[PDB]
Amino acid sequence: TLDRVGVFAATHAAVAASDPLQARALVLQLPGLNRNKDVPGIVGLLREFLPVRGLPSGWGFVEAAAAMRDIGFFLGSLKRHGHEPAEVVPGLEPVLLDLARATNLPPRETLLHVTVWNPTAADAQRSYTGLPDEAHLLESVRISMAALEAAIALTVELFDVSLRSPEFAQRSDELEAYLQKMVESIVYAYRFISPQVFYDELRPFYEPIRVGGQSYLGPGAVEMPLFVLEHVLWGSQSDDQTYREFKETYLPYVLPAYRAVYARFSGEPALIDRALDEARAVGTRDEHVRAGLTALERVFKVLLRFRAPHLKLAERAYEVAPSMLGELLTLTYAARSRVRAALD
Ligand code: HEM
Ligand SMILES: N[C@H](Cc1c[nH]c2ccccc12)C(=O)O
Repeated sequence: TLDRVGVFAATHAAVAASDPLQARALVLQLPGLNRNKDVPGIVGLLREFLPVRGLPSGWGFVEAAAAMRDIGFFLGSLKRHGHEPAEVVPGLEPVLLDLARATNLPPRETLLHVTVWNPTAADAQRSYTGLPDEAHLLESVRISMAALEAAIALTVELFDVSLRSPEFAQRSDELEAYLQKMVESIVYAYRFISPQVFYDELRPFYEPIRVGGQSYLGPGAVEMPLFVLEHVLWGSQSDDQTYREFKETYLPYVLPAYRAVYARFSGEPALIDRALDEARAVGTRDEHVRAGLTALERVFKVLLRFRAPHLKLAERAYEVAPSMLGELLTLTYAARSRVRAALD
């Protein structure tokens, strides 16, 4: 039904199938060492597969990203136990910088590496903790990542579609359907992840580390390129400084193609701004304008159906939540209100 997902899932699978360092059996031993708080052991295990003579010349994006995944779980782990990985693992930093170069991504593991680029099988899936709650956490992202990527494409396409065209309503309805996957992710996360286990056992693995003289944030669904989609959709011309800073903070962590989309739309009115302007010019007596606006409103509804429950999810875990969440929620409500005002 959501036919556009396939190509994105296939691209994810290529990295997930790659094991260029033959590290699968080794990384699977990491959870045990974490449980034992065995820092020398963790370093020792990493040094069993960490390249010491640079990267094999034949590697492309896929191998480099897969290598970063496998090294990456050791990064979050060492930091969890209170150590900067670059400080305790000799020769690690040059490898991380080389892998960053090869992938055009930060010099550590990101959400992509630990979720959609991470194989799904029990005898292959990499994990910090080996806990079922972590497996559920990763599953929650896998539910919606490909759909979100498809949704970014649909949003960019919709940008150039006239509100006067029947296509506007059709594409918006299609966009809504892909975004529904985000809602499904939160339902799954709320049902299957223990807040206590998340806060006490998982959260400590996602702390920032220092590489190349700056700090890089750990993996999180906050790195999902939803903020890029919404930049195009409603946020590009926002004067909200904190919101602007949020986007600029996470921009480095998303795929190069999405950083390019972000740049393309920064100096432009957002989709909503163009659509509402077109509606005032043409009038809502045009049925395609009415239907377009109504369909657009449903896109905002689904975004709110992700964002509101997510805030509850976050609050429950953190009661064992960051102000930015509430602030973004308020901005989203205001965006929807603009669409609703245009229909009155
Ligand atoms: C128990 C599970 C979860 C917890 C505790 C949690 C917590 C948080 C927190 C505290 C933030 C604010 C930024 C930060 O401090 O990192 C955030 C942001 C965010 N999270 Fe989650 N999260 C969870 C699950 C998820 C899931 C399953 C998804 C989607 C698959 C998701 C998507 C996002 C997105 C897109 C943001 C950026 C803000 C926004 O768009 O509203 N989170 N999360
Ligand atoms: N920081 C929150 C919660 C979180 C931390 N690590 C992961 C991994 C996968 C999904 C969510 C999270 C966030 O970014 O959503």
